[PDB]
Amino acid sequence: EIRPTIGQQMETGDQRFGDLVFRQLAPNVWQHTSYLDMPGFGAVASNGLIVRDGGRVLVVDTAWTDDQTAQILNWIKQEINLPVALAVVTHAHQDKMGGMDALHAAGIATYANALSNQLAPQEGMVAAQHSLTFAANGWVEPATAPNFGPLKVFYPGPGHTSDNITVGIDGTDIAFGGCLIKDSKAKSLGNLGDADTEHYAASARAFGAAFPKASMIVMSHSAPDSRAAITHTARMADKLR
Ligand SMILES: COc1cccc(OC)c1C(=O)N[C@H](C(=O)O)[C@@H]1N[C@@H](C(=O)O)C(C)(C)S1
Ligand SMILES: [Zn+2]
Ligand SMILES: [Zn+2]
Repeated sequence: EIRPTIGQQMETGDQRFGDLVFRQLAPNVWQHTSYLDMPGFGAVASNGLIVRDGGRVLVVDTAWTDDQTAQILNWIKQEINLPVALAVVTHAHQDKMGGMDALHAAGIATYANALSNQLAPQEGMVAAQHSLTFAANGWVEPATAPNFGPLKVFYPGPGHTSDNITVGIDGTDIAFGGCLIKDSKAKSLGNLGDADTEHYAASARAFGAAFPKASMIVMSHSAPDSRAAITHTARMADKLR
């Protein structure tokens, strides 16, 4: 089994498939986990989501690479056997957008914050094919997110990056914080190289308030946690100001 240097370990309830791990979170929701080997350091796990919505599947975040992302699509075909309608990617970093070309080669419609698409070329990424825009309170403009089914996209403000977005899964008690949110026992906020240290705490709290009844908080580099992940992340971020 895969034992990453950074990221949750494999536990009961995880399925290894190729180089990835998949974990069912709800009857219609799975977490995908992929690993980037860094020289001298070992593997860094990154998580995203797969959601079944009737006769189609929706994806949140790519894997770190195109080949890993193709493996996610192969898991979906094996385990669910339904077409992927769209993917939402949650900011212009490799862990979230590194596999765009695999989605595009598969014919999957891709969506990201307009700002992520504008930043992608600067970050060594390929832009999504569609841009999401947001209201002044963070909620996505619905005409930009057509036919998103249960995915409720919210821009919480600058934090981990200026472009980070989050996704609630309507009809469940799950919300996805991506790299913005760290787990309740984390010692650090991760890579702050692109972060907005002034606004981070408010942005973490705004994610909590956008999805006030989400009890299972999914994030990029830890196992799903309680809402203490949100509150702890904000408390860490209070120290940055
Ligand atoms: C353009 O992106 C990259 C290029 C090369 C290597 C990378 O990660 C090792 C990445 C890249 O995607 N870096 C991200 C980032 O900088 O936020 C990752 N997310 C961080 C986080 O959630 O705190 C991390 C797990 C410490 S690294
Ligand atoms: Zn990032
Ligand atoms: Zn990350």
